[PDB]
Amino acid sequence: QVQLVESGLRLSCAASGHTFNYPIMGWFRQAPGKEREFVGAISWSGGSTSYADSVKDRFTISRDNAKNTVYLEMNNLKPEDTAVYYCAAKGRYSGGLYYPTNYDYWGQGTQVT
Amino acid sequence: NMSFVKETVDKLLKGYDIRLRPDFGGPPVCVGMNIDIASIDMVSEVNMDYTLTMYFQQYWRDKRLAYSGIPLNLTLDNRVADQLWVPDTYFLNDKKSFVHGVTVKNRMIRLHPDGTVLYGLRITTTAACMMDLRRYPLDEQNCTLEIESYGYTTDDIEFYWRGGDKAVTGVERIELPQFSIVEHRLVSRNVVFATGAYPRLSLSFRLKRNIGYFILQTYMPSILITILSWVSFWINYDASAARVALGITTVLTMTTINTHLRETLPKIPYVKAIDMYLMGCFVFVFLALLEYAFVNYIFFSQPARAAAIDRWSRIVFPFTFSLFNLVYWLYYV
Amino acid sequence: NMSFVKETVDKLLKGYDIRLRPDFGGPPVCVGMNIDIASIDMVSEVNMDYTLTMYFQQYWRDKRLAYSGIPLNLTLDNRVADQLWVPDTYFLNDKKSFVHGVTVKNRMIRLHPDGTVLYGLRITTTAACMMDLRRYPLDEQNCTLEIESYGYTTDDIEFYWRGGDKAVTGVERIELPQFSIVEHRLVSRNVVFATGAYPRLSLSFRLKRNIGYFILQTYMPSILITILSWVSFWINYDASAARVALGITTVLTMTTINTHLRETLPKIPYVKAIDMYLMGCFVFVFLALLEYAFVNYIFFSQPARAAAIDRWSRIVFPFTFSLFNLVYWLYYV
Amino acid sequence: NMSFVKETVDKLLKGYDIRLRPDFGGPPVCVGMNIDIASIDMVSEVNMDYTLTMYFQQYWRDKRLAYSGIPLNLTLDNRVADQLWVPDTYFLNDKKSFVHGVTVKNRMIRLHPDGTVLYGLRITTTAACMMDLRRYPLDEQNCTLEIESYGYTTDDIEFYWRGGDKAVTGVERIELPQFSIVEHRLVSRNVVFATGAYPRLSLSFRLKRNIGYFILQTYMPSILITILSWVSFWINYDASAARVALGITTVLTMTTINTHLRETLPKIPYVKAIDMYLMGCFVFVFLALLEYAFVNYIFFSQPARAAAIDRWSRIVFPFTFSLFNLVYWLYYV
Amino acid sequence: TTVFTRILDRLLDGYDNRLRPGLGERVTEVKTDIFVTSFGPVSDHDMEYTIDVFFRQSWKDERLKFKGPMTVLRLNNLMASKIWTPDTFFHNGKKSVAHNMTMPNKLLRITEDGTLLYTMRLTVRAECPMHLEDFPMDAHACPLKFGSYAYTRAEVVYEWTREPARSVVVAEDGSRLNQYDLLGQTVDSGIVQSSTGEYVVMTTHFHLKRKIGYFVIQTYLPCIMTVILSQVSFWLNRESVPARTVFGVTTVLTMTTLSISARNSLPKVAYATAMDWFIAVCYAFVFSALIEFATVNYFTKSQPARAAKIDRLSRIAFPLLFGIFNLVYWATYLNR
Amino acid sequence: TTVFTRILDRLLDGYDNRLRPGLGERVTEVKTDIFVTSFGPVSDHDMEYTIDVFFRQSWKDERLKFKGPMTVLRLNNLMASKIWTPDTFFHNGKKSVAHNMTMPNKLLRITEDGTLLYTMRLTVRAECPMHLEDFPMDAHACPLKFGSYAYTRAEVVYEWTREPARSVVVAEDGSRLNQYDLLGQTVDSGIVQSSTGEYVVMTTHFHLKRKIGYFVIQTYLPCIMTVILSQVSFWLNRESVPARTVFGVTTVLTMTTLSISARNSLPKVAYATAMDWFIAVCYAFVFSALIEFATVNYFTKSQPARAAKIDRLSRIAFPLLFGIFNLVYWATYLNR
Ligand SMILES: *[C@@H]1O[C@H](CO)[C@@H](O[C@@H]2O[C@H](CO)[C@@H](O[C@@H]3O[C@H](CO[C@H]4O[C@H](CO)[C@@H](O)[C@H](O)[C@@H]4O)[C@@H](O)[C@H](O[C@H]4O[C@H](CO)[C@@H](O)[C@H](O)[C@@H]4O)[C@@H]3O)[C@H](O)[C@H]2NC(C)=O)[C@H](O)[C@H]1NC(C)=O
Ligand SMILES: *[C@@H]1O[C@H](CO)[C@@H](O[C@@H]2O[C@H](CO)[C@@H](O[C@@H]3O[C@H](CO[C@H]4O[C@H](CO)[C@@H](O)[C@H](O)[C@@H]4O)[C@@H](O)[C@H](O[C@H]4O[C@H](CO)[C@@H](O)[C@H](O)[C@@H]4O)[C@@H]3O)[C@H](O)[C@H]2NC(C)=O)[C@H](O)[C@H]1NC(C)=O
Ligand SMILES: *[C@@H]1O[C@H](CO)[C@@H](O[C@@H]2O[C@H](CO)[C@@H](O[C@@H]3O[C@H](CO[C@H]4O[C@H](CO)[C@@H](O)[C@H](O)[C@@H]4O)[C@@H](O)[C@H](O[C@H]4O[C@H](CO)[C@@H](O)[C@H](O)[C@@H]4O)[C@@H]3O)[C@H](O)[C@H]2NC(C)=O)[C@H](O)[C@H]1NC(C)=O
Ligand SMILES: CCCCCCCC/C=C\CCCCCCCC(=O)O[C@@H](COC(=O)CCCCCCCCCCCCCCC)COP(=O)([O-])OCC[N+](C)(C)C
Ligand SMILES: *[C@@H]1O[C@H](CO)[C@@H](O[C@@H]2O[C@H](CO)[C@@H](O)[C@H](O)[C@H]2NC(C)=O)[C@H](O)[C@H]1NC(C)=O
Repeated sequence: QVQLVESGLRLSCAASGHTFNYPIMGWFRQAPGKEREFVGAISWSGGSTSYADSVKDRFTISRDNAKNTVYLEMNNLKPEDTAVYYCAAKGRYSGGLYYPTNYDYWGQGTQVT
Repeated sequence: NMSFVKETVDKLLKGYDIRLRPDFGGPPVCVGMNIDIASIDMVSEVNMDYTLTMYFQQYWRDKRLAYSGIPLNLTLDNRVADQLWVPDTYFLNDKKSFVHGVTVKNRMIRLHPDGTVLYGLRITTTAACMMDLRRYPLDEQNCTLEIESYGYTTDDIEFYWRGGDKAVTGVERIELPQFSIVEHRLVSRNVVFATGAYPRLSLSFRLKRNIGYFILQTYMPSILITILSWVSFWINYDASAARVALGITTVLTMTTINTHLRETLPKIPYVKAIDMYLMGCFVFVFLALLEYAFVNYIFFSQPARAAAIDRWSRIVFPFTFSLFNLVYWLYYV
Repeated sequence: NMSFVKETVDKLLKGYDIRLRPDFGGPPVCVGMNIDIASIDMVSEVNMDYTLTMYFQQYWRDKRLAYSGIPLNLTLDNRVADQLWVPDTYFLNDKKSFVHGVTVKNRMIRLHPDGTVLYGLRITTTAACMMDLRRYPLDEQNCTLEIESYGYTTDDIEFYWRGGDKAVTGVERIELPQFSIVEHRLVSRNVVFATGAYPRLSLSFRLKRNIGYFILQTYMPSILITILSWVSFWINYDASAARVALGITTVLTMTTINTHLRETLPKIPYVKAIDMYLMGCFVFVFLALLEYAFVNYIFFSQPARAAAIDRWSRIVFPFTFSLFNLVYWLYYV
Repeated sequence: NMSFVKETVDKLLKGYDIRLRPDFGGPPVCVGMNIDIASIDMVSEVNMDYTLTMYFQQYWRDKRLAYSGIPLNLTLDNRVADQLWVPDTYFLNDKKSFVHGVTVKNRMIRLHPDGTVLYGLRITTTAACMMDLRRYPLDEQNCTLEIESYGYTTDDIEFYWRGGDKAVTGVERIELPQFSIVEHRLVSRNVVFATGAYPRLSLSFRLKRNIGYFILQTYMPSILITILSWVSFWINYDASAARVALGITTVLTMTTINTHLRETLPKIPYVKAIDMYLMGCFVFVFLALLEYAFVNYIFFSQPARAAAIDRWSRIVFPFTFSLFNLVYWLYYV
Repeated sequence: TTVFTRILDRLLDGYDNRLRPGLGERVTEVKTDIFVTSFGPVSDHDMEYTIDVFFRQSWKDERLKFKGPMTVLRLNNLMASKIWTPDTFFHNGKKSVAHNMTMPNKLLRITEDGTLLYTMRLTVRAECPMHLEDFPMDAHACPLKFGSYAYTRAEVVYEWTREPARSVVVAEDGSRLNQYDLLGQTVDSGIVQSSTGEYVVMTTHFHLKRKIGYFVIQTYLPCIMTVILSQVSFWLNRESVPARTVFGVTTVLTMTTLSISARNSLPKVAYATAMDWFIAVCYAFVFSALIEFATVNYFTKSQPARAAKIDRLSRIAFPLLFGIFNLVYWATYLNR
Repeated sequence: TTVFTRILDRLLDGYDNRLRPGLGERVTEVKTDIFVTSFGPVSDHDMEYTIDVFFRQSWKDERLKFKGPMTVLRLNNLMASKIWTPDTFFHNGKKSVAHNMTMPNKLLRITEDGTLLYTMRLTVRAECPMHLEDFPMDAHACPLKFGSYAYTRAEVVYEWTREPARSVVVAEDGSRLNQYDLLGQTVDSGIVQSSTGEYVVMTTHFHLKRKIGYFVIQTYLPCIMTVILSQVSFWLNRESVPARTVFGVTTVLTMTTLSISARNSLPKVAYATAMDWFIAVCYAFVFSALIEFATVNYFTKSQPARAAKIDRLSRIAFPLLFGIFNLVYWATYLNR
């Protein structure tokens, strides 16, 4: 069981619990008229910060295991960026990365203007 | 009359297209799965995997294999499996697996009058299991086995556990030299790859490493040497040769036993907990020798200050060692 | 209807020449490729290789397999692949590769109404990667996988990454205890041999080695022993036996250090960074012992010169060791 | 004209029945055998086996393959051996065998006008050889290779060495780094199991182990350490620390040498020659230490007796060790 | 020869190998026997053993009755792929090999009444779980269980060819046991149950007793010599303080090294073997010697007569106690 | 589209792959060439080497003449199983691999004149006998010999495609050697004679020279440091008996450990190597230093002048002898 806490631009996702069984953290954004869509994903030792095409070169994702946190730095905000953000945990053999169904635990929503 | 049974079997296989799944173009075919665990041989920390031998059985209904007039189960030769449609079941986290083939290939085909097919295999696999050995040897692991259809999505095939939580059997009788099985769990879900959504079954065990001779043989010598290193402070200026001999002996003995202990630990190149404990003990004996050197140097000019520093060390060293032991116990136990 | 689809497939395979590639004698066939990396089992320096498990998907068009009247994509059995034309793609730098075959051969064939074939395999390959261990353990390793058509030249076949830079996924799934992936890259080019020119694709990874274990196990003990060796400079001549014992202890412990992972390296002829650090530390300890020998030899007739030598050494040795560490960590890092 | 040859070969294999041996139901078929030993790759005491590469040729007559009108010996493709009857020859004491298959399967079929068939294979086989290591490393082994027919008794098949005692070649050109092939022998007999009597051929080698490497590896360090232990008698009896350190170090080094040497051999329950030598050396060094302890026990009250004992031990120990070596090397060499 | 070809063609005409003899009418009785040609090495590290066997089966099949010049047809092994054969497998096997050099090591013989004799040569790696509480003086019973994989007890049964003790025969020269000793075997049969039904199982237990010589001259002798070496220091005069201190510390360190290095041979068990208890008692003896030396040193300057008496008592007490302990330990473990 | 299918069907109509091209009429000529993609590691312990090659053969078969719109048919390797191909094998090979990922790595091309080009990709483990007298400063010539297995010199002969120097081409970056140098190769063609007749064998020798850096930084430097440390003891005052005794004993033990470790990295040859002589001389030096200390301690009580003279003479002489020995050894063996 993993508990995700969201804080925060620069957002922070902090995980507590069996974080070793869910070594991938992903960010999703949800618009009022559209379903949640993938934005970014980070592996603790995979070293592959994956990003969506719409958020390439504008958002960055960093990792640190000192307190088990994932940092999402946002640059060059756009009017379409107004969506509620979520942080989710993905299993080791959970399949694809861009699909919200594969993520087990989700974090509380956060609004960005 | 075996002639009638032969005619029935040949009629069933006549015009049988193995390239089409049952109910092709229609509803998905439900495949039920049972696993009988026979043994778990080696759980390798170096290779991050475990060996598992199982009887893997699948059930599915096929209307093309429905026969009438024979009121018996038909157990056919395993070679008939080369003429029937079978699910493309595979394991995602295995590194090398094989089906036993002595004396013949361990395969079972059983047809039922209502078209039900039971397909059984005896499989030995080496499944990958990533381990978090940062708490070695007081570590707990969660090793899973994943089952999925390689080619058919949920529009064509659906997996489920046949018998609910009593599908996988024989886990209780499994015994390991190091670990002990505490819990096993069965999960059914859907996994979405870039090609589509496939069914998935998961059998996960939780292992807890035992505690015994090795837990004492890796901590007690080091802590005993560190404790003995504190007699240096209670020795007066007279018989200082004994103090020097004690310090040298502590350093040499700790280094020797540390090497002879690391010779047995698993050869993985990242920081475990026992390594940090041994480094802390070595740092403590090094600090004790450094304190002795400083006290001996300042002894002639300021004997009272040297005696006061020895008195301070008498209390400081055990207290700091206990504090560090408490921190280690909180963080890594 | 199943019979209609069976008739369609039989008509497709009827009069089909597997020996001839699509568009034989005409334009080359374009083959797109995708790779989904399951994991990297190990990266071995003794044998200079790495094990890689992947899903390898190929995409091409064969007009002879085009079918009409069915608005569906035919996901056929794996065995059907034995009756079609598939590319002769091979890996130039692999040493032992196999396709997983439990419970069936992990092979997928999918035909499309336009005559478009998708062919998927699950492959475990031990690729050969040559490593430069001059900066070990502060080194980056660039390991590549080469994908080439064996029998067909650039006039017969063409290779490309389907989707561009997104053709290779699963990079984040790779977890190595002693390595961390920094970057991966895709390359496309042509390679000319005596028999002609062939297309070539290349998947490259850049791994970085974790330094925490080496700092914990190698650098810290050596630094502590080097610091301990300087204690003898603050000891009076009356305690000559103490200085002898300290020098011998430091030399012996320095020799004992770093016997933990000898077997997991090849017999390279050059000198690594860790070897350089160990040799420097041993040189410092040996120089301290030699200084003690010289002082003890000369102190009988020239006490003042011996005192001056000791008072100079107790300042020179820490400064020289600090300068050596500065140069080492400024060159290698 | 190749058409006539093709027609002849088609006639030969048209009515041929592969399930029946030549002269089925009649007199037994005689098979002659030749072996050309390419190399004996390795000889292992841990696994109790040796590897052997050979060209293995069999010679028989099948009257169903006799052809006329062609004055040549037809050397056919090796795949033709799949359509012909071949003897079911096996090696009784082999653990892992394989026929080389690069670039094609190493197999030769040669037919003769009178129906004679020559059938050749290139076999690399590991064969079990139980070794009596009681005289190791001055031992002599007798490693055999058994050849037998599995399904055909002496009423159906017969084996003989084709060429008498010259049926095996290449033995003289074998260069084992650690062994010298003293002799090789050929035996032909019958072995009776509960299913009948079968022909048996035996090819045996007598291998003598070169002492060589073992002189520079084990005997010389033991001799040097025993000589080192005698330096104690030349040190003044009031230097207790140095002599005790020397004795303890020699004893521990001898024990470590013996243990680390024995850790690389099968866990035999008996004592080898090298073990006898090491135990003798350990007894000598322990007696030296005991002699020093006795001297130290009475060097206060009776210094003259202690000095006399030291003088006598300066002579008795080397003489006794020389006698021990003489007896050992005249008993084992 | 053509007559036999006609007979074989007639026998194989209309034959369906997918059906067992007496399908739906009776039970297929398979008489089985084993000739062990080499009882290979036993690997206590992996808890397994290797064995080379001639595996023989015999059963009736009325479809293969013939009448010709000969009474028994000793056919090529490929005929085994043309008729029905039992799917016998070994329950505790790990990775078995059916030898294929130079040809499939199988033989098929057909009697005129339909009897089939089918023999093969196999190498079997079987699991042998071990209880290493009496190591190295332990004994084991390594099992070998085989039976049908797909046919239940209502379809195929297994019987031993002759009396059960005479059905598994071990060759006189075929013993590759470096470390253990084969004391015999016990042969039995029974019924097993599983989710697929009830099956007949034939079981053979091979009794092994480990040979202790290697461990006696590998671990016991170094420990005994280290204890004797530690007790040697009681004879040095009390002025040789550094010498006795070196004796004590070196013996303690050597004992610790021997205790640590004695667990590499064994698999990673959790309990303690007999060798562990012996090493523990030797460690206790060495530490007691060191403590006795410390006590003697403490009383040197106060009551020298008392220290001398302590040394005199120790010089007799320590060897006598160690000898009594050795006698008790070996009497307890060698008579169990 | 169907034109090529008809051509291929006409080519194989009545073809017999059991018969070599020109059986009973002439001698088939096979032109061979080798492209070494990577020269693999060398195992001196097992006395073998590994090599990855593209192996090309070309010959003439009149049965495959055709006329069509194209000139060369670059067919799938499956066709190669329906025609005659040479049974080339490597005489000194141990266990080679024909790579099958993802398909069998073979190519077949048929020209309109009947010429056949057949290429494959192989990994060959070959035997390379080694003479380790000059170890670790030795040179080797690893052979690779290949030829026909069943066809004698009167049926099938082998030739190089171009001049033998340029018929074996090594890739620039194809070098997996760790402790060797690939100086070059020599290519020859000869005749061997076995019990079944005379065959043509093509031979390629690869010349290798062992790099000395590993053994310089693994054995020579520790031996030199041990000798220097042992000779340091000559500068200590004669009254420090335990210090010099510890120096001597530790240096002798280090010499023994180095000897055992260095001799445990080679095949168990029965002759002494250069490294063995170096270690023997270093051991002699260390033992000589210890004997010198013992002699000094013998005379330190009755003849102090002799002891001081011995100490001074040893200080002068030991470094000089060790230096001249090192110079002579290196001059002798570097110009071997
Ligand atoms: C080793 O580590 C693995 C993870 O790596 C653990 O596996 C997880 O196990 C838990 C159960 O302990 C699983 O949780 C369960 O998943 C079921 C499947 O979820 C799918 O279907 C639902 C819809 O039904 C989707 O929403 C979802 O996305 C999936 O597609 C659920 O059905 C379960 O829900 C049930 O319980 C919850 C309360 O827990 C109720 O609220 C529900 O109503 C319902 O009754 C449940 O969520 C989890 O999916 C597993 N993850 C993976 C990746 O396998 C192993 O348990 C662990 N080993 C051990 C021994 O602990
Ligand atoms: C591990 O190490 C390998 C090498 O051993 C690295 O692989 C190299 O990667 C670089 C890219 O990072 C490759 O360079 C690129 O090659 C492309 C193909 O070149 C072929 O075609 C051109 C003509 O189009 C020929 O001249 C050439 O000889 C080849 O036949 C080029 O198209 C690329 O050009 C792009 O960059 C250049 C500047 O470099 C621009 O001028 C161009 O306009 C264009 O933008 C480029 O040159 C290189 O070929 C690879 N080497 C090999 C041997 O394949 C791996 O990258 C490395 N791993 C990591 C992680 O870095
Ligand atoms: C590269 O080379 C490797 C071999 O080194 C090939 O692997 C072989 O692949 C073929 C084709 O699939 C296999 O042949 C088939 O084997 C089936 C049984 O396999 C099982 O049992 C064997 C032992 O008997 C195991 O080694 C194996 O792992 C399996 O457990 C047979 O049932 C098949 O029979 C078919 O053909 C016969 C022909 O007489 C017919 O009588 C049958 O009715 C049926 O049609 C068939 O023989 C072969 O076993 C594989 N060998 C190995 C060692 O794996 C690769 O396929 C090859 N790569 C490519 C691309 O071709
Ligand atoms: C560098 C060298 C370092 C090493 C040291 C070198 C030393 C050199 C000096 C001497 C070496 C002598 C070697 C002798 C070897 C004998 C082997 C033997 O007997 O094997 C037999 C077994 O053996 C036993 O069963 C013995 C059990 C009783 C041992 C009693 C010891 C008492 C010690 C009292 C001490 C008191 C001290 C008091 C205080 C002073 C046969 O082996 P097997 O085939 O297994 O037979 C089956 C047995 N089984 C059926 C019973 C299971
Ligand atoms: C076919 O093979 C046979 C057997 O090797 C050849 O007969 C041999 O001929 C040589 C000629 O020098 C004699 O030395 C042998 O003694 C003969 N052996 C036998 C068994 O006859 C025969 O010549 C070969 N045929 C051809 C055409 O070469």
